Amino acid sequence: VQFKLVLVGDGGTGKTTFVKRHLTGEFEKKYVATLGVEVHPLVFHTNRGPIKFNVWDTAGQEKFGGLRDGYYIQAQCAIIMFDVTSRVTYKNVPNWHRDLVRVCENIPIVLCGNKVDIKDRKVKAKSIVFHRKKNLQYYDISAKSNYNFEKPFLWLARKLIGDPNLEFVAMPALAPPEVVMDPALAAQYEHDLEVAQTTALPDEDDDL
Amino acid sequence: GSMEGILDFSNDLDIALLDQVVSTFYQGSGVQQKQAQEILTKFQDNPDAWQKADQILQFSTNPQSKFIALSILDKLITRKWKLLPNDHRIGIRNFVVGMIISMCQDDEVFKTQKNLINKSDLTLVQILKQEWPQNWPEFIPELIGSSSSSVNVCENNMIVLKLLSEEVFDFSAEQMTQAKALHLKNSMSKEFEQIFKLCFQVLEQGSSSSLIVATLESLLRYLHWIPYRYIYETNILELLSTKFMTSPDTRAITLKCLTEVSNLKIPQDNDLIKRQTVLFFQNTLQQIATSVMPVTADLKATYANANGNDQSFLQDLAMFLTTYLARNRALLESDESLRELLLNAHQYLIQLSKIEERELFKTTLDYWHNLVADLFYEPLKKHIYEEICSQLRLVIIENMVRPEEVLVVENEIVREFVKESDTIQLYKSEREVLVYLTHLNVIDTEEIMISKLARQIDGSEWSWHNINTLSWAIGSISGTMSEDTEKRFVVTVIKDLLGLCEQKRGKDNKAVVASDIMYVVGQYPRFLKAHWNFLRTVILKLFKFMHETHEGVQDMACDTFIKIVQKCKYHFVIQQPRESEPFIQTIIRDIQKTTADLQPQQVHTFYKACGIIISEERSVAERNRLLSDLMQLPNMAWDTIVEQSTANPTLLLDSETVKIIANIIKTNVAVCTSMGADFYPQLGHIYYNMLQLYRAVSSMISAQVAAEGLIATKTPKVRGLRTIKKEILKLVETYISKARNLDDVVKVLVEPLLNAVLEDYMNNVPDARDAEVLNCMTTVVEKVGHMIPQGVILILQSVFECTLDMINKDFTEYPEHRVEFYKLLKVINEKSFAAFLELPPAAFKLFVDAICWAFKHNNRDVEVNGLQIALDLVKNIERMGNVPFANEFHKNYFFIFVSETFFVLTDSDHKSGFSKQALLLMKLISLVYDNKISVPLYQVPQGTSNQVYLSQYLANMLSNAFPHLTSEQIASFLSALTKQCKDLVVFKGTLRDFLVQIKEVGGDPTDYLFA
Amino acid sequence: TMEEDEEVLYKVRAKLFRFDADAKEWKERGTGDCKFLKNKKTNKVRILMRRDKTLKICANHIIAPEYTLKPNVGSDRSWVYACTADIAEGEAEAFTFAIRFGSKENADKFKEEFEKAQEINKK
Ligand SMILES: Nc1nc2c(ncn2[C@@H]2O[C@H](COP(=O)(O)OP(=O)(O)NP(=O)(O)O)[C@@H](O)[C@H]2O)c(=O)[nH]1
Ligand SMILES: *[C@@H](CC(=O)NNc1cnccn1)n1cnc(-c2cc(C(F)(F)F)cc(C(F)(F)F)c2)n1
Ligand SMILES: [Mg+2]
Repeated sequence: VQFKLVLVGDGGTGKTTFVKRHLTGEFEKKYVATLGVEVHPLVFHTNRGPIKFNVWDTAGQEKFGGLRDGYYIQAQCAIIMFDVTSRVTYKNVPNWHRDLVRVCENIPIVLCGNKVDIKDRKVKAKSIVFHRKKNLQYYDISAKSNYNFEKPFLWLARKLIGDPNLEFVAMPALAPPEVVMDPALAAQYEHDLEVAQTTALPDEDDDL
Repeated sequence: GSMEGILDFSNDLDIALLDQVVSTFYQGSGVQQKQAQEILTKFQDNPDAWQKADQILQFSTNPQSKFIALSILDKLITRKWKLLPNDHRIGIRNFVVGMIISMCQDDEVFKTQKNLINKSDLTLVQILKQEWPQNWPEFIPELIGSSSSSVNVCENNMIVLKLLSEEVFDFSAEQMTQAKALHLKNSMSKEFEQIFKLCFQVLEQGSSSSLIVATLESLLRYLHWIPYRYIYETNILELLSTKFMTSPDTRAITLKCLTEVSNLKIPQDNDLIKRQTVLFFQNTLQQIATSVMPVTADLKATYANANGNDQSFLQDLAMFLTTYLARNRALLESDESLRELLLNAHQYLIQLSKIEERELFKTTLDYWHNLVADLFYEPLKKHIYEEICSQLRLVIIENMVRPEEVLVVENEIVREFVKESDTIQLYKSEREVLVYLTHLNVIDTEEIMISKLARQIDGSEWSWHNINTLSWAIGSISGTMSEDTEKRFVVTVIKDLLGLCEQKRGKDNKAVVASDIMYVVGQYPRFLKAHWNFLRTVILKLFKFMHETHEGVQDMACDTFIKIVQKCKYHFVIQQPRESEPFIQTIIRDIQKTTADLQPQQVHTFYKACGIIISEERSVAERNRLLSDLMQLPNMAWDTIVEQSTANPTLLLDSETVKIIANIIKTNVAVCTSMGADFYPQLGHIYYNMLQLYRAVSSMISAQVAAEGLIATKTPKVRGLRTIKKEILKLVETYISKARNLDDVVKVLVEPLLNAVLEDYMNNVPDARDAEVLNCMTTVVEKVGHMIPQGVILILQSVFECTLDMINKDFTEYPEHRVEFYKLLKVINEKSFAAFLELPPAAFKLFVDAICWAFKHNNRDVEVNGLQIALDLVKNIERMGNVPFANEFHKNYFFIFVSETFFVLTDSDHKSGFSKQALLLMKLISLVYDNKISVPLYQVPQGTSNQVYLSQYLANMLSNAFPHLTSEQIASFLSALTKQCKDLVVFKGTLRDFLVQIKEVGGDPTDYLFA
Repeated sequence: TMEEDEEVLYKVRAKLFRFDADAKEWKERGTGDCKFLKNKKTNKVRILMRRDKTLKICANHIIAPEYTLKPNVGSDRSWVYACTADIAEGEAEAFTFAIRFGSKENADKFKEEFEKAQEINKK
């Protein structure tokens, strides 16, 4: 039960950061432009069973676009991303949507305005209307604060499985093993732990 | 493995190997997929891969391989078409056309290879953009003719025509020059009469749903631009509003078509077109009532069930009704025979407004605002909609979203974490409509609310949700009623909410009802101002909630306190009847007790609210005495902490001491924020010792960095010490930004400040420099910079070169210094430009470098200020007239600014700054073509006018930067650009035309004559 | 769900990090409720932590007695410690974890409960 999901939008809007947050839980602060596409499997556990997304995270920068719309072939859903702090990225949403629906004529699509954690918002909520005539779902999101970060996948799962009452459920938690530490390298995790002890945790000014 | 073989072009292309790489990419996974991906990209990017295209389309068995082949042709067609020899152009055309014809006539391929045919159609349209109609003025006639030979061909021709209309009318603004867009628009316009014939015939004929849907899809695009007569002088509206609404296959696209028809503004004087506008609406609503759903249907439930395409249809229905009615409902409001149609259409909207779907609700709510705002003003209209508006009152009251102020939520009633701004705008919109609805019938609104309340008292409808949405609605309509009705209204609401407080004893219960009462009371300050006895009781109750163990209620009580004070402060400074003292006196006297259980941030809000009150006292002597009373506790803790810090200056090692100091300063910041210029007496009480503390803390930080390394800056100890410095800077910045006595600022505050902060900033290691120093200095320069010319020079000397060196190695490090740095340069350049004139020539060159460095940022904060500094600097220099410094400036830097501005204009990586870049470039060019540079810009024959040399310089610059342009393109572009340097709109269009042409070969130089 | 045979000895909101020794940086693993679960049958206490909205497991391991909570240089409200067998991502991997809390009082209470649990597992 797997579905191909293509993720498109201007460079720097947070597509790869959003996926990585869902993949590993991390928040990547650095901007390393995606080269063409990166494919990652992503599984959610639902009350209707597991759903697997094959996430095709495409490049937004034209100079790194690779196969461009070739990535959209046989997609079953999509996320269009823009950055509420960059008006140009919302102005390009109709261009990404055009190229996407020319290949994928009848798929569920979520429009996501990312980076709502930033105080100086530029794309006002009242002006976000492109989704209405195009039957896209819309969410404000923040990959940094996790605001609404699950809602695009929850909505897509509901449309793809065909069950509006689908919800995410807690994955079962097997009993963890009882392993004693290794005395052959016990004198070594002094080093790997000292390094970790003296490397400051990021974002110490956050509520958590 | 050997997948890379296809990257070698010495041999012939192994099609079977290619197909394996493609299948590996699309159907594979893991590393093989990743490697195949890179190979395919490299293959596609080979400038000769297009020559392999046709043999891939001939001999490949993989549809994805052929798709990628067409992507290779598209790149060639869109960017290099006119560089091909003419024979290669006809070969590509003939091959693409034949492939399309071949795929249509094979009924099995036409069914299953839809994407590949769509991609080929788009590829053909790319050829049309280059070749049609000048080099193919029979394409449309042949397309029309060939539509009769086959149904599959006719259907596919509708797809080609749809894509052509899109590329010409919908997406041409960014992709073509003005001249080419006009050419293709006129060309389609001239041949549309025939296109419409084929379209209307197919629709009237009526083959099967496949060809109809494709024809309607193309019609949707035409409606964006075609003349009105094609829609009203034919029978097409009857077909759309009846025939094609009945079949669900065509209903979705037809509704979108009728929505586009609806949004035009009709010739508002011809009765016939009005009757036709009424008629297709009447037909459409009748088809919905009989074929889809009656007006009584439960659309909320239907949407929730989400069968088939129901959700999309209801979205499209909402868009159709709101679009049409916002434009044309007046056509239905006078004729009594149309009253039922008008009200039935609005009843469908009522039902649509009950759907649980935020974005759909916002769409209908937008329409309702349009309606009620019109009924608020238009004579004799609101009575028509009385029943509609009554239902709408119920819908909105029962679907109010949680306002910002309500900090308690259920997940178990707990405390908010995040600011829901998707919900902020929604609440504002709901409030706006409900306010209008209350004005339209205040009796109906009160009766709904009072009755719903009466059934909360009974527990007959009690729930979290029902009391919350009702309370939020009640608070949101504040200001709609007259003071007298409001009086009686609020009394009734409070009395009954209090009754509900005692009834529901749960701790979750009591928290829900407390938040609702706090919200309501905070929303009716007019009532509070008139009933002091109640206001006093409310405030004392809030003080008791400041000892609540429920953190949500506690936080909300502090916010409600300041929210009430902001509006009612005057009633806290005066002595009320029956009162022994102004209430501000009572608050201050027990402030330690009141705030004992609050977190520090909340204590600061409490002090800020007191400062609001104190600033209402205009008797200076009494105000200052209130201020000193308010600051008693922090000033005593301050006096203790500084006497104990001067003697043995090591007690600041104590983390507990650092926390105490930071909170003292944060308290001063809070009171200064609300008191502004009135805060000066308190600032003078601590200023000297505070700057001495600033120096003492700074020595500690430096000592820790030296003893522990840079990592010390991450430690809780050093972070707490820097918080002290940051808050001191914030306090000074806050006061100076609101100061009214600038003489005292300059004579008392500035010199000790600069002595304390500047050298410390300059002589710290980069990772220990506080960007807040820059922010503080920006405010100093902004407010008194004109009075401290030598102080501004001192700021530059201390922060300019060392901060520049922090930020000029990449675009990412020290992001806060980056932003503050250019805000500081901006204000210095606009208010104390003389400070840059005194700079040494080497430093002034760094200044120019720093400005152009800002250009290349993608960070909008930095980029915008950089372009503004450059523009203000050019103006600053121009204002000097014909003097050596200005002449030397132009000689050294004019062409640097021109070339650097051109670079960011054309590199496709700074699109967001186009407008400001264009403005800067137009200013620079206008300087030369107004002879406002009084010195030759060159080092070329003598006597040459600067206008001639600028053209030569730019022609040579562009020839070398864009060598694929012809000399005539560059000359035509510059000719148009220089002539238009007094008309920003036309100037910008010419720049946009250039940015199009540099992306292809063979652009027409006459395009620059468009204006 | 596989947790109803267990008793919640302690629960606290936390943010969990894992140390990427290669990149020499801490990486967030998840934010949510950190629970100390005692198995009613075996009396063994484990840490189980789930992400807020997806409810995905980001920590699942015994609170072994050989572990020691250490401070991080940049925080007074976090603990670092080495874990040898965590099955949140499936196969029992070894991790260097850091866990941060909303307040120093939370972090200190956590250490108290973490050590009490170690005594229980010491049986
Ligand atoms: N403040 C904030 N920054 C975010 C957020 N999401 C992503 N970013 C930041 O935006 C920048 C871009 O990162 P990235 O995820 O690679 O964007 P992208 O669209 O995938 N880039 P490309 O399309 O060129 O491959 C990063 O610095 C990232 O930290 C967010 O929600 N909030
Ligand atoms: C009802 C109950 C109450 O007074 N305090 N709560 C509890 C909780 N647990 C046990 C016992 N009592 N209640 C709730 N809120 C109010 C109330 C609030 C306010 C406010 F505006 F400040 F929020 C004002 C007033 C008023 F009207 F001024 F008295 C009452 N009462
Ligand atoms: Mg990316």
